[PDB]
Amino acid sequence: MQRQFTSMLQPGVNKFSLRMFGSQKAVEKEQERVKTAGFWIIHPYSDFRFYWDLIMLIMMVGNLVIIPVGITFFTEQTTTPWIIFNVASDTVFLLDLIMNFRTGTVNEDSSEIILDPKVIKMNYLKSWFVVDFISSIPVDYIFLIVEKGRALRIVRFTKILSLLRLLRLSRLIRYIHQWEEIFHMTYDLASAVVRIFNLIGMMLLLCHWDGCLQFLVPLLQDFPPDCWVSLNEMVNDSWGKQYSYALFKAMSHMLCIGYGAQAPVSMSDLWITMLSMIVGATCYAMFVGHATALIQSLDSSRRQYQEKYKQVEQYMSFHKLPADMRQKIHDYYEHRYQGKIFDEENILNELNDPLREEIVNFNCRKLVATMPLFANADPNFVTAMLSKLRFEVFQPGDYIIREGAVGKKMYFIQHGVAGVITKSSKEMKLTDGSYFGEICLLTKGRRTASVRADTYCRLYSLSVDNFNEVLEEYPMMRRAFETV
Amino acid sequence: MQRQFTSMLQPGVNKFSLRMFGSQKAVEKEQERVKTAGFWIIHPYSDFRFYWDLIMLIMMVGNLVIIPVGITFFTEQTTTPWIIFNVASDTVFLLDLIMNFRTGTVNEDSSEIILDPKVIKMNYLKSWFVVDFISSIPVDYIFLIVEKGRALRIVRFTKILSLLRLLRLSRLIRYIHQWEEIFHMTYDLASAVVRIFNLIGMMLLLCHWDGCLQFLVPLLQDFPPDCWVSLNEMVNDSWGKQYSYALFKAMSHMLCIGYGAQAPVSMSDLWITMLSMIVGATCYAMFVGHATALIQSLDSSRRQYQEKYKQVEQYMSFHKLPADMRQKIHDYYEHRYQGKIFDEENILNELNDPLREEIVNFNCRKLVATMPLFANADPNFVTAMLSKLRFEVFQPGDYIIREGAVGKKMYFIQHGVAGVITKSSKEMKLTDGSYFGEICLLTKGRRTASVRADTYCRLYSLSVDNFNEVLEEYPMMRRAFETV
Amino acid sequence: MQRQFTSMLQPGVNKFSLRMFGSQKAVEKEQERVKTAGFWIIHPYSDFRFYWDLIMLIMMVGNLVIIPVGITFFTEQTTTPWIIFNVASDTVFLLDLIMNFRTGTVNEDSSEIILDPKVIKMNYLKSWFVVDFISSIPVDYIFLIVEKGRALRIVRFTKILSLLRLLRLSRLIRYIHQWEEIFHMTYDLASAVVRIFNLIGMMLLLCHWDGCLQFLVPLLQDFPPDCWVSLNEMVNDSWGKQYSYALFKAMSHMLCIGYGAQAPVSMSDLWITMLSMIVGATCYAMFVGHATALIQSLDSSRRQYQEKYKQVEQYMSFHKLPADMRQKIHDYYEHRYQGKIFDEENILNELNDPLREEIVNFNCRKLVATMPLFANADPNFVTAMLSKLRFEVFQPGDYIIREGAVGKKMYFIQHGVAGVITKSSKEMKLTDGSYFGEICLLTKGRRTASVRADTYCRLYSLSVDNFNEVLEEYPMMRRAFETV
Amino acid sequence: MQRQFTSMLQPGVNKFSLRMFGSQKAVEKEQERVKTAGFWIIHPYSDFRFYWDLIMLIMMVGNLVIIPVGITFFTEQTTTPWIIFNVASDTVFLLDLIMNFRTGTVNEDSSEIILDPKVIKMNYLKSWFVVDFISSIPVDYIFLIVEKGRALRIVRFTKILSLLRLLRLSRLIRYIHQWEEIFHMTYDLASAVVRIFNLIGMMLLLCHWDGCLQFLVPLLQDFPPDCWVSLNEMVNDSWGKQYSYALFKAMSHMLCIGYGAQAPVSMSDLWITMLSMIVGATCYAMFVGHATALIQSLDSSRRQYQEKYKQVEQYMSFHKLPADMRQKIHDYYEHRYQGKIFDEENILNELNDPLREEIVNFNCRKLVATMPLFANADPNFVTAMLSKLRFEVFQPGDYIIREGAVGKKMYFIQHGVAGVITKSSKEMKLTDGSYFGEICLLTKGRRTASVRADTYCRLYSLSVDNFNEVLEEYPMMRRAFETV
Repeated sequence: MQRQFTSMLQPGVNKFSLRMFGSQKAVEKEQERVKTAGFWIIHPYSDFRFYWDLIMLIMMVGNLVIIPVGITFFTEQTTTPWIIFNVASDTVFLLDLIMNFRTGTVNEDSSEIILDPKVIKMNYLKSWFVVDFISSIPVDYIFLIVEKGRALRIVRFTKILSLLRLLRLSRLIRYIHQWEEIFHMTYDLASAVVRIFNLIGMMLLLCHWDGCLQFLVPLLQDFPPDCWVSLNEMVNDSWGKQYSYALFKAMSHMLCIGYGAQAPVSMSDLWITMLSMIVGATCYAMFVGHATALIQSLDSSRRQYQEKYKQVEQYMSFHKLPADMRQKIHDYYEHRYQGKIFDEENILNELNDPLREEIVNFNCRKLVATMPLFANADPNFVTAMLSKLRFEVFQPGDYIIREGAVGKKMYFIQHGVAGVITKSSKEMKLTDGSYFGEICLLTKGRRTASVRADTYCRLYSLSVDNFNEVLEEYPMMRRAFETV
Repeated sequence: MQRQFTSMLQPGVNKFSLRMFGSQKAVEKEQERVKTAGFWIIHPYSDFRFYWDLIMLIMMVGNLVIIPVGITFFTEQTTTPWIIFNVASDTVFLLDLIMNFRTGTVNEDSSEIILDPKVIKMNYLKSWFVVDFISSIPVDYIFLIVEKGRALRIVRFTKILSLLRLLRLSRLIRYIHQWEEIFHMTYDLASAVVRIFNLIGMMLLLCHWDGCLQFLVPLLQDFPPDCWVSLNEMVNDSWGKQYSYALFKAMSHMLCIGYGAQAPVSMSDLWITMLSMIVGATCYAMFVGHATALIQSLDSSRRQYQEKYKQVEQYMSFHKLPADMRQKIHDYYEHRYQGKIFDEENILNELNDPLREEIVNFNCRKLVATMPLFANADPNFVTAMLSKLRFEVFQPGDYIIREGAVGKKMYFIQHGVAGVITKSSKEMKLTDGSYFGEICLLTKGRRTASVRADTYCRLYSLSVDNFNEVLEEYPMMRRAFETV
Repeated sequence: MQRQFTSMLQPGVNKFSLRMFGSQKAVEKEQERVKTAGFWIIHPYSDFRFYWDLIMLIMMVGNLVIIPVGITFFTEQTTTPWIIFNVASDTVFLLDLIMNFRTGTVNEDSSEIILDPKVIKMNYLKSWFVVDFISSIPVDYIFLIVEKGRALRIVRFTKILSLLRLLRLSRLIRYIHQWEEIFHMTYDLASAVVRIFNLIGMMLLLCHWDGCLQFLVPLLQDFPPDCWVSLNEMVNDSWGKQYSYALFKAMSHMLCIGYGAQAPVSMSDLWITMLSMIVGATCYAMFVGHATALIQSLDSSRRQYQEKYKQVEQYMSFHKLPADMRQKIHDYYEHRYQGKIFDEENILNELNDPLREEIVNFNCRKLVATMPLFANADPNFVTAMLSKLRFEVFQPGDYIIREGAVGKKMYFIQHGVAGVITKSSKEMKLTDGSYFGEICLLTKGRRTASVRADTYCRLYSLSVDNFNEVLEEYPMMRRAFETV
Repeated sequence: MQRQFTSMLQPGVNKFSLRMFGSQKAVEKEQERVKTAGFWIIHPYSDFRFYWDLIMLIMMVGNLVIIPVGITFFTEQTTTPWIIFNVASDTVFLLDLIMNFRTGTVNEDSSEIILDPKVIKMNYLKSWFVVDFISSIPVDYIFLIVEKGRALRIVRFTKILSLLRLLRLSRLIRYIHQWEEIFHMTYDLASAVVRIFNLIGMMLLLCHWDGCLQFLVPLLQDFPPDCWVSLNEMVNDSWGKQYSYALFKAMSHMLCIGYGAQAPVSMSDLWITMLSMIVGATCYAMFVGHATALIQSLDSSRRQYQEKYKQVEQYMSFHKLPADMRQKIHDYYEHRYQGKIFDEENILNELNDPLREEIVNFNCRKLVATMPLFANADPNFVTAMLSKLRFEVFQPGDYIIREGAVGKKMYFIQHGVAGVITKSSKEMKLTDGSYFGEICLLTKGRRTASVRADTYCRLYSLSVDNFNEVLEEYPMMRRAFETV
């Protein structure tokens, strides 16, 4: 039906498109744009473009594996079950050429799909059409039709012409990069994990193509007595035995290992070996690079924590701090950050208000709801108050509050025991969920009892500067607390 | 005794657990949670889980080394001293299967142990039970009992079935990663040093397994005349000579070196060689990646210092500063930072108050205690004052204070000689521990003598803005200094 | 003509020079400086220096490829068509020696061209003249003229003397680094892409030189029976067959692959092999390093985004946030940043005012021009206002404004639907380009209706603190809005 | 003389020591500390310790190269010219053992030299004395004296005992790391360049030791017919031919290349080959890691600039900015930063006042000295003023000032032409060194003429907020400018 047929060629309302265009109305604006052409635009983000590129990737990985092998290890590439594969697949890759004249293009420099037919055709014919046409049209069977209008020379030249189909790797690279830019925008794949699998796919393909080339150059020379295929006496081995050996040569030049049974004798086998070493050791260097980037991404937060701590050790050693105090600072960072690197002030500034308020109310509303100041207060005021709490960790023996010091802030216990070392009583061990220093906010005096950490206290603290900064926003609660 | 027996299965009060749950009361809350099941939960952080996984790791590293070798290089894996090892160890790995149906699970996405028996069993049977059961139960001896209900075919198939025990590597990977996540939370091991030793352990194991596989595939084919074992004439060498050669092949494919005495002749030896090259050169790329991450972590602070300084050189060169002044800025950074990278303002903001106050009193109380302003003052006031000191380094010939300039700050000497170049006297060389500019805080006038660095002075400075900011916090001392 | 001839030797008015000196008048000041010498200065940035170094690079890459080969694989380097190349090229490299005595020098430590003839000559004769003179003057043909004033010993020693021409690689390294420092300042090439192509060029050259050396040391020994050239029976193969094999040896020692057909027999072939392995595996390690740096530069922004997000996951897990809220924070970062890392506050502070104002007016003037407050206002006021807008993203179900809350800021919709959930009406779905909370700026009251995100809203927000901060700058508009 | 003899053992007054202790008085305090012991302390930073470790490093690199070779490739290590080297060198390494009982120790955890004799002896005997004593005392000649109190077994065992001298590598590692920690604190060597040369030195040594070991294990077995030395028929080749081959084996296992002429036949040669591959490929992985760290340090500032710019491209693409404006922002960053990364605000905050003032007066005093406001003002006031200048770059066509806009800041031209596009006159092209907007500071009105960039202006700007902030510091100049 024509409505569903047109619907496939437009950018759909889906998790990607509503994130790329930012609203379902901006998606509809782009659909209403695509409706300008006489079906002569399919959008780069359309379901048609997706499923077409998906069947093109499985078509093209299959074809870029099968074509090197059928051109290299098989006689009679003019046979019915082989020309049926090549005419069918070159039809699919010619439909794909026609589709790219009507396919838009994602202009990264303007963040817009070009999406107009004369602009798409003129940019495409200037960008990639020559490699796409050469790799699309059956130039090998065209040359057989011209030559039928010498047999060993025709079978030589048609094998080189048939490897112009390998320029489908330009489309494989392109359609993979387009669909991976789209899939990062859909699934947040780790960059180095996408990149290592691009390169593992490229290594396997270039290793496979070198594996074919290592036999093809012997074959195009009619297996001279000084090439490895003749020296290994395997010019008449099965296509699979030959391919396995030829691949093993290429793979040994790739993965940095060796040769076949001998160093190359003939100058063409020697130069194809050097090319395959250059391509191979380039791939393996590129793969050690991607493996390194993968590894450095996978522990990146732990690596950044230990880099940050090493700057604490550099601070400690610059100031020549005693080993007893350096151990105290180490044990502080171990309890304050738990080996995790973040900036709370940075991250909370990157969030919206509702999401700060949800994070803050999950962390701190359980601590504050026990306090008689806040158990009876308005939910909007308490939500504004909890955002002013500063998290503090006190190691055992640290005085959180000292008797006779000015009451600049008051505290709440998330975890640990804090002993109220009062001037005329036994030490009341305030356990997790307790609160203290509360007379600082109401009375503006010096503290009436010291409070010291009896374990590694994890505290939330409320400065009287920040308390008053929030009470200026809620004068109804200010007049209420002023009653007591 | 039942109390001690139950006590092992709960999360203990230890350096890890009191840091993971954050308080001894939150540990007790988790112990009181674990008491819900009828012994049918042991906690993922329990001493039982630890010592069970510890004896499982030494059991499993031993077993994953011994099983490949006994299946590959030995005849008669049905013999008494071999079935005793396999029935005993498969009992231990079946107790371990049963233990995982009652073992909780650390849910990283919620930072909670799942710790309920129907939730643990349903998540486990959906996650890992198939690989754990196949690797637990003696499928090789089960197949011998079924087959006893052809001998060369049975001895072929039972060796492949017996390598289903190698799926204990899933448990080895898991129990190592669990105990290393726990040990980072206990000992702060360097991330890349833990990771390099995971991979060195994995390389040795995969090299050992490839070493076995390289002989096993020849053996399962009954040593055909075109495999390396037959070509090396070593089908009847000792198990140790065979293992050493087979390992050397695998290790040469791993560490990027070569083959045995020849490139592979038979297609199965050729493909097991290609598999071992792919696995091997993958491992070595992963190991160059981890070696690089280890190296970049080990000098990370020096690397970050020289990156920061290179931005000072980029600033100097952007501004086209004279080489004489660039050398002056270099010698300044050399004395100001001593090649150490830190941010004092960032690090002091990450600490608690008691730990800032201890660091500050260690650095600066020796400098300030000589001053007549502070030798007679209250310890709380001086501790508040010392935090306002800013560290400054003056190179020789730098005027710290100029005669007739406004007295915006006053100084204390940590190190170096600063000459008071007075307008009517000889230059009094103020040595380390001296102080100057002190009339700025009391008198609010322009300076009565210039002071210039005669060496690389390291100074602490007290702005009169920050002095007054601290005196507003201690009006009793403000009225006292106002007396003189 | 003398004016055009002098004009080539001065720093031109071009995209590089007007950026290096910063103005066409500072370029003219440097041209007027260069006019001090009697043509005895050509400037390091001059068109003469450029085109001279350009023809010197193509001369020198050609010569450093051709000289090793003609000295190694050819007899009779005293022949007419070979001495014509060497006398012509050594003339060009002697003109280049003379040009460097009159060429200035870019002093990186002062960001100034030294550009005075006695200072240039005295610095050059102290820096590089010995390597440049030895590589310039035909020391090989000088020695033949002295020796004509024994033939196998003369043909030995003249080949070693002729490889003193390979010290032109010092000039190749220098002129490449000078022109790449200039080209970074002209085209912003990716650092690692310039560096990888330096090293690929250096690898190809050192592989080529090792390839020559591997044959040259056999040749200088008159091909002893224990060197690879004699063992391969190829002392009489064509120069191209020999070069291809000798290169293949060197390339296999470089790219970590193997040897020739045998491990080296004679001690000189063995030590040249060890030298070529040390040089080769040094190059390949340097190339894996540059490949890694290239890869880590190419995905650097995605890598930095996933590092930043992993710190959000570390924050979430430190605070033990529920998996439901962690997913909410993930979906927030996905819509707030779209996988892109930047700091808007940092980047806008790095720009000038006109460029902030152009970026801000492109982003926000389409959103504000619908509002009745701003459709009728002055372009300078609106441009000042739009800079105070803060971008906020609200996930579906997030209340942007709550009824009865204080109106601290008002909003504009870039994208998404926000429902006005009014206390006495149906939910008016405000679509993209709408605005709400507008009574907050005029009336200073609590909000009269709640507004909640019905999709992922992308909003611009205007705090009443920042609105009043901008209206203090435009009192004419302040008195106008005070009318309504 | 006893004063000079004692003087060598104390920490001298030198560029390192005056930077490590921070003052010549703190150096004297450490010298006065060292005077506590009865010559039984030499300080870890002393000239004696330096020159002793310097002659120990050249002694020890020589010895750790010569001992493997003399034990491996030479008969009769009991001969006069060999026992003279070993008794002399083992005397030097026994004096060094005695020196370490009186040598202090740099405690990195407290940044103090331990420098007391019972504390030094007790820490040393617990830390390194066992490896130092075993490697110091002639255990090989002790065993010959005991055995003289069987000849092939004695010559076997004495070679293994003599390689206990190779535990001098513990001292080589230690004394290199101590002197490189001291030399970073003296010369600011690039971290990765020091580290790559540690590892190149370690690779050469381990390659040399493997090269010896590869022959030594054959020799200790009396050259069995299945080891490479016997298969290569070279048990009677010269020591140099054997060493060159044995080294080549080890070096090929190190640099990832191959074997000797064959894969190993005997199980001991096979296992020494596997050990040498494990050690070798570990070294090469460690060396690719250090090469990568060296490369990533060498372009680190350019890499950081292109990372920062890529965040500007991520900002531009997140905001979907037009390609015309993205090019404008690119050309802005190219002129604003010139491809150089720094933070001016960060770097100027890290400096002292005199060095900020020197940098600022070099940059800006030439620009301000033309202005009639500042040509007649006091040097202290102008130096305070120039620090308030903010550098701004305006691209051509950018309006710096607009007619009728409020005069919030005034400008000075460092470079470029800015046209005063006056409302009633021809465009006065203000060239480099001019100033404009000057009526903003005196008159507080809207601008009387627009000023637009006619080239890429580089400007210094003075906000009237910052002008008034500086004039509050100099009321004498405030009352003077108030006269006009």
